[PDB]
Amino acid sequence: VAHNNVLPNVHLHKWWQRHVRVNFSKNIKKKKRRLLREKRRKANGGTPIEKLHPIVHCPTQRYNFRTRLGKGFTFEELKGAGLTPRAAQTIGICYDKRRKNRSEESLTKNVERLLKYKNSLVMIPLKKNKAKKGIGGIPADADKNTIKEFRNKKPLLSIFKKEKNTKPFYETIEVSKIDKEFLAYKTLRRAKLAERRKNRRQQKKDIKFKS
Amino acid sequence: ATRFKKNRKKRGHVSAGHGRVGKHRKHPGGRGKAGGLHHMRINFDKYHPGYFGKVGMRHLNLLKNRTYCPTINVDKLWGLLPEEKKKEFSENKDIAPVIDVTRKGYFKVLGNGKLKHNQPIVVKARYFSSVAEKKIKAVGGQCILVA
Amino acid sequence: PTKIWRRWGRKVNLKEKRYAVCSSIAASGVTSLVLARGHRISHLKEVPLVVS
Amino acid sequence: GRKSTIKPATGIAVGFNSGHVVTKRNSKRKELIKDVVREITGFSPYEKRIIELIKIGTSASTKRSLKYAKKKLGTHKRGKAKREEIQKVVILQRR
Amino acid sequence: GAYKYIQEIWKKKQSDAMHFLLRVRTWEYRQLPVVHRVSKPSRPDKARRLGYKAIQGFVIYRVRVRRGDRKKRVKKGIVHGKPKHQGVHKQKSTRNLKSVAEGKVGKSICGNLRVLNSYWVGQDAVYKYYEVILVDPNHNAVRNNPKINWICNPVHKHRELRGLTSAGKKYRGLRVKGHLSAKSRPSIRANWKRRQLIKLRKCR
RNA sequence: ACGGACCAAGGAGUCUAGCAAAUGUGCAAGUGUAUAUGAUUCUUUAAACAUUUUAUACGCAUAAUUAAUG
RNA sequence: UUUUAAUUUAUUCAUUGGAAUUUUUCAUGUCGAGUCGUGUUCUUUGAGAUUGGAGCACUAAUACGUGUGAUACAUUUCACA
RNA sequence: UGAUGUUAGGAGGGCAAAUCCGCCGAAUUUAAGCAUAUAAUUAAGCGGAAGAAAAGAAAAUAACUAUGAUUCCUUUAGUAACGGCGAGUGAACAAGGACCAGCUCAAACGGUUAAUCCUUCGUUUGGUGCAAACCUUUCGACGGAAUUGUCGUU
Ligand SMILES: [Mg+2]
Ligand SMILES: [Mg+2]
Ligand SMILES: [Mg+2]
Ligand SMILES: [Mg+2]
Ligand SMILES: [Mg+2]
Ligand SMILES: [Mg+2]
Ligand SMILES: [Mg+2]
Ligand SMILES: [Mg+2]
Ligand SMILES: [Mg+2]
Ligand SMILES: [Mg+2]
Ligand SMILES: [Mg+2]
Ligand SMILES: [Mg+2]
Ligand SMILES: [Mg+2]
Ligand SMILES: [Mg+2]
Ligand SMILES: [Mg+2]
Ligand SMILES: [Mg+2]
Ligand SMILES: [Mg+2]
Ligand SMILES: [Mg+2]
Ligand SMILES: [Mg+2]
Ligand SMILES: [Mg+2]
Ligand SMILES: [Mg+2]
Ligand SMILES: [Mg+2]
Ligand SMILES: [Mg+2]
Ligand SMILES: [Mg+2]
Ligand SMILES: [Mg+2]
Repeated sequence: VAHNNVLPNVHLHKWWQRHVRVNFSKNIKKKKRRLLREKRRKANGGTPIEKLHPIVHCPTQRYNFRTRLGKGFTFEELKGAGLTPRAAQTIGICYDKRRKNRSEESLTKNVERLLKYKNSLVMIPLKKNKAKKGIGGIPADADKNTIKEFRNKKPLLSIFKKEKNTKPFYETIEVSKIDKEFLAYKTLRRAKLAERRKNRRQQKKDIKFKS
Repeated sequence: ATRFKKNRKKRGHVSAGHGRVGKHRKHPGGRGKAGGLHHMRINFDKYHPGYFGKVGMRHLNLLKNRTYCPTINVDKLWGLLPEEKKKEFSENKDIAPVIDVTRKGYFKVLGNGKLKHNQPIVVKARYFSSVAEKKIKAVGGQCILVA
Repeated sequence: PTKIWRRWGRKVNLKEKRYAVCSSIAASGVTSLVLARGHRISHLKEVPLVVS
Repeated sequence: GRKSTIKPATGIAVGFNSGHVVTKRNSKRKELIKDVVREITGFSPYEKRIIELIKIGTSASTKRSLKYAKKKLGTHKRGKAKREEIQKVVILQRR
Repeated sequence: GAYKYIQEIWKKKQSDAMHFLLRVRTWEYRQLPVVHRVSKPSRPDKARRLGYKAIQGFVIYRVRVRRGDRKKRVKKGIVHGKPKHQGVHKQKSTRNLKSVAEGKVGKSICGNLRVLNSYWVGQDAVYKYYEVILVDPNHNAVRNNPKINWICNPVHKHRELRGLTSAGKKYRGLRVKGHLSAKSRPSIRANWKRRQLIKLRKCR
């Protein structure tokens, strides 16, 4: 090496030519994929090809304020809407047997999502022109007039999408409500200076309870 | 483009620009970072002083999501508001804004700059620095801690 | 020997593509420029040339 | 750090019990088989040795028993559990 | 039931009764051929835990394997290479002895059949003894049974030479998960291949 | 001192990765629509067009310094 | 020609066996062994008082148990499986 | 219980390899020399499959207001770490997408009655063929396997 440059670093010391991959068909493939998932719809004959997923928070202090879709409702969320895991699968509803509900807010949020979904669909009888009640929490079948007059409306695929945040980032207050005698830095530092012994006292409490 | 390459200018000359006496041989000083500390020492020393040796403690499994923390100075604190909304808080003296910087992606409020005199403001955040918190208290505001 | 991993294409800034399209439509409305591209429009009435 | 299941969190980012303030939400066949197997099988040799050392009945004997069980099984833990089990057996035999 | 008592008894192996029984078994296994058939499982309870069923197409065989390490294959023990590669006399194989026992009966002697599992029945200073379960994929008793007829499809031919039995799963690194086995799936070579790859856009 | 009996055709600083300096272009405290998806895109088109009906994907920049708790 | 979506009629009668949830009653059973693990020797990994595998010696517990939480120990709390 | 049987009915063997699965296993080269290191868990050698193969329904992460079988694309990142700490080497979690699926045995329970399975020979229906041929469909008998454990429940 001879000049004022950065010191070299490249990882090209094995037989690197055997495995190189140039992408010539990234748009051909998306055309193919679009046509396949469009062919599925014409075979489902009116029912959608999407499935309902819950709303969950993201796990870290880096992301815990925003939400996304999860892979399936819990057992306790399903019973809040009067459904069974086995019955719910036969509708486009997903089941997760290992997520939990550590708070009330998530429980009510997903129960409301389930109830909104269950309230906006018409059931087609198994044998035609033979309407019967439901089972396991499935709504009762529809009559041929409603079925005829709902095949011309546009299906709502917006229900499957994740919720949008609308929390504002500023607000207004009255000056007379301002607290003057507060000290945030001192609080933040006294809280750290005290953690070790509070942990110790909690462990002693745990030992006492165990007997 | 091969049209504008420097080698096309030397097409009639013998040595192609590399000299009669010292030719263009292949690797006449080593390969890669070979000779440093022996005969490339001066280049290393005057362009990259602290290169050799080790210092400090090891951290065996880092997990960078635990200490992510973007910052914002008090300079840029009134600029988050739109100009028309910035305007009415000047005339009226009875009302102050309440700003939540964690809705904008900031975590720790830091204290460089100058706030407008006698123009109160209330700020929410996870962390504050001492100077920033004092400067907010001086113009008649308050700091609020969230999580 | 020629290779398939020669960089065949380019990626262009979106704003520059839009700029070029806009500045190209504007050149379509000047009579002298259309004449200087080789179009035989001596008998035309207006160069923007809208039709029903 | 630690948290308390009762007494909800405080909205501070650091310290004990920190975080956002969401609402928190809360065989006799075995012994019969064991007795039959005990009739059939008996005691392993290292178990016999441990019983002997426990029977001697001093503090040096208990320390040597712990070391021996630890050597045979590995793991301080496993050896400690084995010593406890043999102590219970020998106590029961004396009644 | 009955099987629970056998399972508890076989857990000792150092009681007087089990020691006597194991001595008597291990003597007789020495006089018989290296690979021989038995008529019934000698440990029915341990065989049920693996896939064994009492149906027409299930059989048992017995195998005998030699213990220790294998000397590296250079003539006169002379290596022509660098001192890091001059080792011989303590080279250790990737595969178990159990996998080798399964392959001794699976490759040619019973190419009719398919290998399912095996279990330990004894050991000695020179040999280790196993028993291998085989299923016949052409008998209609297994072929009509909806629970066990995955075995009669050609994608399951010679499971003991591709690493697909339990002993194969052990030495391939697929018995542990997570941060201790991060680079073993879907296979060691395929995981290595994915990481060597250079992917390269058209427009760039 | 070495190569050259003669003539015709062929014959040697290139390609990819990564960094920098110089210069041209666009926007500017921001900038770059990644992988995907959409469209009354579908010889050409493997191109071109679009972006999810007080708006948190990611990179570089907007803040440094310390082995480190910070 | 291939197959797959809508739309067009099922009426009367006759058993037998299954299933989901709800109201109450009584029962806490089972859970993969020469395996897991530890010592030692050689390989392999980014893995560091040892990441996975293998040979030899020793050889467990019973769900309140067992295993993981990236520095070797002892006495403990907690979470996850 | 083993040998025996040109007894009746069946299976394996060889070819081909671009992509896939298991084992075995170098040196050239780089370090401006060279022995650990690198080349490389690569080339050559020996075995085994499919239109894909392998992986796969937690003895998993995290430390949060928590997520949730496998695979692959964008990024994390030439980063945490390894190294004659030299030359050189080098992953994982969270985030955004493609696709989207779950189940069985073993072990509990069933004894006024193994409920289970297979071979061989019979019969009983409707459709499709010019023909060849094929599909669907219950009910018997004799013989054998199995309590050293088939089937049902969960
Ligand atoms: Mg010159
Ligand atoms: Mg020259
Ligand atoms: Mg050699
Ligand atoms: Mg080897
Ligand atoms: Mg000369
Ligand atoms: Mg001459
Ligand atoms: Mg420039
Ligand atoms: Mg970077
Ligand atoms: Mg278990
Ligand atoms: Mg190595
Ligand atoms: Mg962790
Ligand atoms: Mg043959
Ligand atoms: Mg073959
Ligand atoms: Mg050299
Ligand atoms: Mg050299
Ligand atoms: Mg040399
Ligand atoms: Mg090869
Ligand atoms: Mg084949
Ligand atoms: Mg497969
Ligand atoms: Mg598999
Ligand atoms: Mg990745
Ligand atoms: Mg090492
Ligand atoms: Mg390597
Ligand atoms: Mg993901
Ligand atoms: Mg059973």
